[PDB]
Amino acid sequence: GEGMWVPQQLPEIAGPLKKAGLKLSPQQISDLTGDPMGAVVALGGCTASFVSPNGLVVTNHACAYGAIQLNSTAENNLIKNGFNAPTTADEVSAGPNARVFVLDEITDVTKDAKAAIAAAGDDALARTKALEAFEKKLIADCEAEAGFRCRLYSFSGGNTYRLFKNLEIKDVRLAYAPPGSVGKFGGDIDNWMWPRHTGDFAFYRAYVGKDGKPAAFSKDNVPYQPKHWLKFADQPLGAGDFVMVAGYPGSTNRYALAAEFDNTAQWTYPTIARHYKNQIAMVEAAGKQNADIQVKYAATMAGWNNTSKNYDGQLEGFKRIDAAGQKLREEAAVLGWLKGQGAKGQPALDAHAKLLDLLEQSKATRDRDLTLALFNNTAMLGSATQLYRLSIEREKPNAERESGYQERDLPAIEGGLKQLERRYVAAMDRQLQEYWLNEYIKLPADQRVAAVDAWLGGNDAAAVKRALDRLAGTKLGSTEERLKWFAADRKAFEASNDPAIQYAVAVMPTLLKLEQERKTRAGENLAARPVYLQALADYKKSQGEFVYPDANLSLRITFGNVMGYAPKDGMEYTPFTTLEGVVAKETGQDPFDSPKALLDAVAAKRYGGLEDKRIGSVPVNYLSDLDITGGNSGSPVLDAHGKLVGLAFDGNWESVSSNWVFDPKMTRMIAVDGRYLRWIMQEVYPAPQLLKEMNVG
Amino acid sequence: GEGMWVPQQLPEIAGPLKKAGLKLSPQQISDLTGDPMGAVVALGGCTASFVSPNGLVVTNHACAYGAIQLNSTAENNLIKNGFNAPTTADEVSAGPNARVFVLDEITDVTKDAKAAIAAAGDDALARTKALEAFEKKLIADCEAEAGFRCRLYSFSGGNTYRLFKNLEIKDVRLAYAPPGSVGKFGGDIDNWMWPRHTGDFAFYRAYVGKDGKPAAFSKDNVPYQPKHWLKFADQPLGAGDFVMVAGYPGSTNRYALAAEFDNTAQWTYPTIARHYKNQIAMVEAAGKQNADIQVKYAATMAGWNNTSKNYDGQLEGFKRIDAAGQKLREEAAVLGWLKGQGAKGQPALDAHAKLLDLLEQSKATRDRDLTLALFNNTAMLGSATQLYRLSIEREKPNAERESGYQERDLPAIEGGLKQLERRYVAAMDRQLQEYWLNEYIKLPADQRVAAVDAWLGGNDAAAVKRALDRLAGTKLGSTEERLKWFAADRKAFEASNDPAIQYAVAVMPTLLKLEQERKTRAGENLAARPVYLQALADYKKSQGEFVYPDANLSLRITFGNVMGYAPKDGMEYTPFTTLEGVVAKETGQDPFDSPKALLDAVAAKRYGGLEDKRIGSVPVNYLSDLDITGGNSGSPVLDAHGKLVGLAFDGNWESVSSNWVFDPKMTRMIAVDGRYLRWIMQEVYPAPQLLKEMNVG
Amino acid sequence: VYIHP
Amino acid sequence: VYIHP
Ligand SMILES: [Zn+2]
Ligand SMILES: [Zn+2]
Ligand SMILES: [Zn+2]
Ligand SMILES: [Zn+2]
Repeated sequence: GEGMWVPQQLPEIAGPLKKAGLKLSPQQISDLTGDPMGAVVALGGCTASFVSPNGLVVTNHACAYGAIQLNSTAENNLIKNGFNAPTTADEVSAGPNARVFVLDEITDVTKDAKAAIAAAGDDALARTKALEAFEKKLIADCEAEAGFRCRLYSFSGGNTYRLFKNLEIKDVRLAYAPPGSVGKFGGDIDNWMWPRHTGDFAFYRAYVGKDGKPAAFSKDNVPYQPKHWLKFADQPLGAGDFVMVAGYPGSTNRYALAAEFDNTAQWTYPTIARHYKNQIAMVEAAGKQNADIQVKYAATMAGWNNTSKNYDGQLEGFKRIDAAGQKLREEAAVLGWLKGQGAKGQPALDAHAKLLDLLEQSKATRDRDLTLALFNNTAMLGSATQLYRLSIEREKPNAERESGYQERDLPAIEGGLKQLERRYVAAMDRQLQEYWLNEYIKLPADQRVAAVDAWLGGNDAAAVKRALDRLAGTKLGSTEERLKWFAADRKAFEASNDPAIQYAVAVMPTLLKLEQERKTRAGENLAARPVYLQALADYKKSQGEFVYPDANLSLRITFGNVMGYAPKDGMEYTPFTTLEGVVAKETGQDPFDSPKALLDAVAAKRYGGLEDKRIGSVPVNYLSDLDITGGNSGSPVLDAHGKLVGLAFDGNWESVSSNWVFDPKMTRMIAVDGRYLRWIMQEVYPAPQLLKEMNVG
Repeated sequence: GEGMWVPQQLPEIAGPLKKAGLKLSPQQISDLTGDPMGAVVALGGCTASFVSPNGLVVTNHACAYGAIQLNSTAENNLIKNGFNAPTTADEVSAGPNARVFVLDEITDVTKDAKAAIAAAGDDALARTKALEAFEKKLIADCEAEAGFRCRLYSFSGGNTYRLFKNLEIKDVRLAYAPPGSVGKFGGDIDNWMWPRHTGDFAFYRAYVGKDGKPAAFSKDNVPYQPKHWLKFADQPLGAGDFVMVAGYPGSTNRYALAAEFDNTAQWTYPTIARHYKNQIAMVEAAGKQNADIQVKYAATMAGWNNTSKNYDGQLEGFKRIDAAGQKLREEAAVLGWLKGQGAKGQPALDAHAKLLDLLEQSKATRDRDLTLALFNNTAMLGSATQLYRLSIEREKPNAERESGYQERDLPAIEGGLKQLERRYVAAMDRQLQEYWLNEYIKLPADQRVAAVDAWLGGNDAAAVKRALDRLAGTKLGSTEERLKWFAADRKAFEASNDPAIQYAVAVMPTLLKLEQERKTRAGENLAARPVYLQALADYKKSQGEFVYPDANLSLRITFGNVMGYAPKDGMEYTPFTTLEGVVAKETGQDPFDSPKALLDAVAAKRYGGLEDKRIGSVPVNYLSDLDITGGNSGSPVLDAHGKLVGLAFDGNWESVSSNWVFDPKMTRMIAVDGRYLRWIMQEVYPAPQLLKEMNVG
Repeated sequence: VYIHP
Repeated sequence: VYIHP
C-alpha cells in the first residue's frame, strides 16, 4: 500500500508489515547495514543490490543503459547485442561517473541545521547561504574519512535533516546485460504499461584498490567484498504473497499547494513534454540515416521518451481522478481547519500566503528560465558554461565555492567531460541548438535576455543561421580540448576566441543573477515551507491519514502484496505475465523482436526448471501494490523471508499521477521476476558463470 | 462447453449436466412440452420464451427490432424512445409476418426419408425432386390439423431426418421495448464485444382467437394461455454457477471440408462484408439528410452492420487460431485414417472426392451467382420476380408448386409485400440498384447473364443510367400495386408494361435454369454428404471427441458455467459487468447516450433491491462458456433449477470463428442478466404492470 | 448479436 | 521506467 517509509518509521509500520506477511522481525530490517538491508545500494539515480560476496551487483537494464551505451559503437552495439564477460578480466568500465554507494551511517542534524538557519535573521538570501555553509562544513567533516561520500537531506519541507554517509565505490564495471530486445522489450510502446514482458536487468561488479580503499578505474583494482548480499528465493512467488522494496525514490509532490499542482499540470508538464517530443523527432530522423548518431544519442533519447511519456501519463491520470479538484477541496479543508484555531493557526496561514507569493514570483519568468536552461544544456554551450563557471569558482577558497564546483565535485565534472565523447555528434547538436534558438525567438520581449539577444543580432532565420555558423567554430567538440579548459584559469577563458567560450563569458553574469533569484526564493521557502508542512502533517494526523515525507532521494521502505488491478468494468489485469505472452507480441521488428533463442526456447517449452505450476509457465513480470517512483528502478524486491524475488522497474499507466495524488486502486509497481532473470541467463543469452557465482547454477 | 446437443442426446449428456451443476433431473429437461422446456419458443430466426400465464414473451431487443422499426416513424421513433403498453389494448402488432412457434411434436422419419431418396435412382435432379415430394406430402399430412406449422429438418448431412410440428401463433404484438440507448447501448461499436453493457431485451404478447385457435391479427383476439412459462430466479447468479440454454441455432460449419473453409474465408466472407459496408456507407449518408430514409432502412442497416462485423471477426479469428492449418491437418488425419481401412472406408473417400467436385462446380459461377442474387434482392426487383414466380406456380396443382410458393406460403408472401412499405424509399432503392448494376457490369464475360446483358443493352454508365430511369417507372413502389400483382395471373404479368415486371419476365428463364443447376448439385450432395459425415463422426468418436450435429434451425441445448476468459497474457475479462460500467462509457453522443433516468439512478445508487453483493452492484451482462450462434438471440438462460437468469444475446469477438473451428478458451456467450431487465423496468423505463404480471413487482 | 445472418 | 527524470 501507500507509503515511502523512512527507516526511522519502522516501529510505526512493524505491525502492518507483519499483517501483510513479513516473516523476518522488523528489528532485522531496522539494521540498515545488516542482512538483508545492507545489501541494498544507491547508484544513485537508481537503486541496486549486491548478490555475491565478490561484489556482483544487480540493477535494471534501464539503469545500466548509460553504461552499456558508453561502451557501444555502431559496429559493436552492446545495446542491440548484449554483453557478457566470461571472466572478471573481461568486464568493461561502466564509465568514470558510475558509482555504487554503500550505506555506512545516518545521523539526525535537525537541531543544528535549524540553528544555523535561524542565525541569519530576516534576510532570505542569507538564510540560503547559512544553510549552505552549514551543509558544506558538515559534509567536509563527514568526508574527512577517505573513501566516503556524504549527503545532507531535508525532509518534510525543512522540518527534519539527516546526514547520510556512504562508502563511495568509484570503479564500477559492466559484467552482463541482456540484448536490448529483452532488456527493453516493447521499447517506448510498452513503457509505462501493463501487460509488460520486459527483462529489465543487468549486472555490474564493484571494485576497490588492493588496499581495500575505493579507487577510480585501474587494472590493479580488485572486486569489492560486500559485508552482505542477497539470495534468490527458494520458494515460488505467487499472487497475494508479501513483497517489500527498499530503495532511493527521487521526489514526489504529494504535499504541494493546489496552485503548484495547477501550474505543473497546466504549464510545466505539457511544455516539457512538447520540447522533449520535438527533440526526439529530430534525433530519430537523424539516426535513421546515421548509425553513429543513433548509438551516440541512444541514452538521451531513452530519457526524453521516458520523461515525455511519463508526463502524458500524469496529465491523463489527473483527468481520470479529478486531481485538480481533490487538491482544491483538501486545501480548503486544511485552510478552514487552521482558521478554526485563531492565534495558533496564523503562522501556517501566513506561510501558505507566502508560498503563493513565491509561486507567483517564479511564474513571472518561467518561460525565460526554462528555455535558457535548456538552451544552455546542449553539449557545447553546456560544456562552455560549466567550464567557465568552474574557472570563476576556483578563484575562491574551496569552502566558499558553489556546491557542484568544490574540490569534491571535480572528479564528476571531469568524468562528464569525457563521457560526452560517446554522446556527441556536431551535426546533431547543431540541429538541437537551432531548435532552442528558434524557441528563444518566440519568447516575448519581457522574457528575453540582453546577452542572448545581442549575441544573436536579430530575430529571424538569418540571425539563427549566423549564430549557428559562428558556434560551429568552437573546438569544444573534442575531449582533449574540454579537458584543457577544465584546468585553465579565468583570464584564459576571458581572452579566448572560441565562440562557445565567448558565449559562456557573455551570458554568465546573467546566469549568476538568475541563480541569486532562485537562492532568494529558496531562502523564503526555507522559512515558510516547514511551517505549512507541519500544519498539513498535523491535519492529516488528526484525520487518521498516513504521515510519511515526500521522496527526497534518501532510503525508503515500501511493502504490500502481489496483485493486479481493474482498469475498467468487466476486466482485470492478472498479476503475472508469462513467456508465452512475450512470444505473442513478436513482430520481428523493433521493439517487438526477441532473440531467436527466446523464441525457440518458448516454442519448445524449455522452462529450465523455473516454471511456476500455478501459472503453467515461467513468470516474466508481475504487479504489486507497493509505492515506488523515479529513483526505485533496480530496487530489489524481497519476499516474506528477505529473499530476492524480482527487481522494481516501472509503473503501470494509471499509477504515474500518484506523484501528486495517490490512487490506491490503480497504483502498482511493475517488477521483473527473479525466475525470468535466471531463465534468460540459462536459455537465451547464457551466463553460467554468474549463475554459479550467485549460486543458482 | 462445446456442444449444440439435440434433445435426443440428453441421455448421453446427462452426467456432464449433473457434474456442471444441474439440479433438475435430465428427465425433466427431456420433456420438451413440459416445465421448463415447453416455455421456450421459436420466433423464426430468434428464440424467445413465455414468462406469464397470459401470453407474455421475452426476447432480445435485437430480435424485436424489426417489429419496433415497423411501428416507428421519423416523428415517433420507437427505436429511439422505447415502447410501453400500459394495458394490453395498447399493444401494437409486431407485423403480419411475426410468429411464435410452440413445439408440439418431434418424429423421426429417417428410414422413409432415405427410402424416398433411394427410389429416385442414380440421378441427381430426381434425387432432390424425390425428397421435395416426400417433404411436401409429409408436411401436408402434419398440417391437416388447423393451427399447426411443420418443418422437416435434415441432420448431419442427411443422416437423420426429423419432423417438427409446431403451433403457429400468428398474432404477435409488441408489449415493451426499452429505448434503443439501452436495448442497443454501444451500437455497432460494442457489437460482438465484451466488456458489454447492453440491456438487450424486449417483450411481445401472443394472441389467438376466442375459439383458441391461431388467427391473424384481429381486435377480437385474446392472449394465448401457455401451459408453461418461466419464472425469474430467486437465487443470485454468480461466477462459476451452472447455466444452460435451449434455443434455435441457425447454422454451423464445423464438419465442412477444408476446401469449403478456404472458399469461405478467402472469397465469401470478404466479398459479402465488402458489399455490406458499401451499402452501409450509402444508406448512412442518405440517412443524415433524411430521417424517413434513416428510420425506414434502420433494420436493414442493423443486419448489414451485424453480419459484416461478424465476418470481419471470423476472418480475424481464423488468423488467430490457424483455422486453415487445423482444417488441413484434421482432413489429412481423417483421409489417412480412411484408407487404412481399404474396402470398408472406400465409400467415404469416393464421397469426399465428389463433394470436392461439387465445390469446384459451384466455384465456377460464384461471382455471377452472388451478384445476381443480391441484385435481385433490391426492393422492386425482388418484388417483381417473386410475384412473377408466384403467378407461374399458381398454374400447377398445389402439391407440385415450389416450396416457398405453395398455398401454405401465401400469408408470408402477402405479409412481406405489406411490411416492405415501412422499409422502402424509392430514392434510396435507386442508389442500391445503381450500386448493383455497377458491380454487375464489372463482372468478366464468363460470369455474365445473357438475359441481363440484353435487357441492359450496354456495359457502361450510359446503359446503367438508362436501366435506372426505365425502372423509375415501376408502379410497385406502392403497397396496393404489390398486392394487385400478388393476385394477378401469369398472362397479366406477361402483358404488363411495368418496367420491373418486364425485367422479371425477361429473366425468369435464366433464374429457373440456375435453380435447376442448384438442385442438381444438391441432389449429388444428398448422396455424398451423409456418407462422408458418418465417417467424420465415426473418426471423432474413435478419437473420443464430442459428436453432435451442426446447427440447422432446430432446438438445441447447451450448458456450462458463468466464467470470463483471457484474451491476452496479463489480462482477464471478469464474468460480469455492472451499472457503474455503463455510466463510465457515457459520452452523451450516439451510441453511448444512456437515458437520464439511468445516469441519475446509478449516481444515487438506486439498486432497486437487485444488487449482487459479490460484485457491489446490479449486474448488467455476463459471460459463460455455452455454445451458441446466430438464431440463439433471445434464448432463455436457465440456472441449476431451471429458473430464468438472463437472455442470450451475443458472442465475444474471439468466439465468432467457432462457427468453423471451435476454440474453448475464447468462446463465450454474452447474456443480459435477468436482474438488469428488472432494474431497467423498475428504475429507468418502468413497466410495473409487466413486473406484476411476472410476479416480481 | 446472435440474430440470424 | 523508474530511473531519475
Ligand atoms: Zn516461511
Ligand atoms: Zn587547444
Ligand atoms: Zn437446490
Ligand atoms: Zn394498378
